[PDB]
Amino acid sequence: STGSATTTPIDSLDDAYITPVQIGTPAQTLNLDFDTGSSDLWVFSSETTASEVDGQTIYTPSKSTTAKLLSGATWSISYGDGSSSSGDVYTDTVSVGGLTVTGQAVESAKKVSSSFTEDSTIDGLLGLAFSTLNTVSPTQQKTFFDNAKASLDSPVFTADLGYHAPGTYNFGFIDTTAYTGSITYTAVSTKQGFWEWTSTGYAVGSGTFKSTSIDGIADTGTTLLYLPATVVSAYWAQVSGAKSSSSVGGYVFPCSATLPSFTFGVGSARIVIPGDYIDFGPISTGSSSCFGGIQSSAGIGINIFGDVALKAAFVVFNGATTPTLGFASK
Repeated sequence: STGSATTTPIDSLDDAYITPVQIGTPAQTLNLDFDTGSSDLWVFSSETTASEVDGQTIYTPSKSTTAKLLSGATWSISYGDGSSSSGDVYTDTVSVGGLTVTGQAVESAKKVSSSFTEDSTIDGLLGLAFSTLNTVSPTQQKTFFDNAKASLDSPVFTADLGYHAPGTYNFGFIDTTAYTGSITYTAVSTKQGFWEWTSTGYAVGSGTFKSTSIDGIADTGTTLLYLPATVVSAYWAQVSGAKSSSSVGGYVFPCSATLPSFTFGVGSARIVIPGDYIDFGPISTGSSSCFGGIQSSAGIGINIFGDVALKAAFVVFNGATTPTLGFASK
């Protein structure tokens, strides 16, 4: 089997991407944030505290003839941005782009933190990291990809995120028309539960490539590119007037600037992020200070190849017995 679904930016900045997902019988379509940095499929629901729902579409398990309570199971998750959610668990039929999994754990939110409430466009998350990170207790549950894998034509999914435009998540096949050149594959460590890999270095603009190992994670659920402070300082030093602002919480730059590109290495290959992809717009409405798309990871504990980096590439998440990642230009 295969599946193919379009993913759409939630706003004019590409802050996140939503993909329609069919849950239950008859289908209830919710727009989920596909997140290769976490491993829980959770939704706003008829069980979510009413004051914490503000415009989201909700899953109502009592209206699904295939929903079953997973008795005794609870979940609770905290994300790197400080947001969180928790609740109980149903199993139900879940389909993405024509690919159907029966018996998928659908984590129903009883509580969500303010950032989820405040984002009316995201009805939940669909985790695509390794199932060892799933938070369901006392019986850990499998991701949608883990459940679908055996049925897929090939045990892979691909992320093709757009810049200010829709893109595609494919399951079970590699669309050879969606990228240019060849795909370069690179080793993955699953020891932390992430799609963790080592970039071979970087360049700023037209500058020379610096060969240096940068361990980080491919994370579709993180907006920006978070890299070591040395790398980030070298980038912003090329932008007149750019500075790190403690009050804003990262590097800012004059909105009048033209940003240089940023290149990262994948083995001997190179992925170029155009300068425009690094512009996240005014820090507040009407400001002439703009927020940078490359930020320091020094306070995180891990480097994160988020959407800023991934949307410059066609990315293969290869879930073979020994997982690997593939990157191609597009």
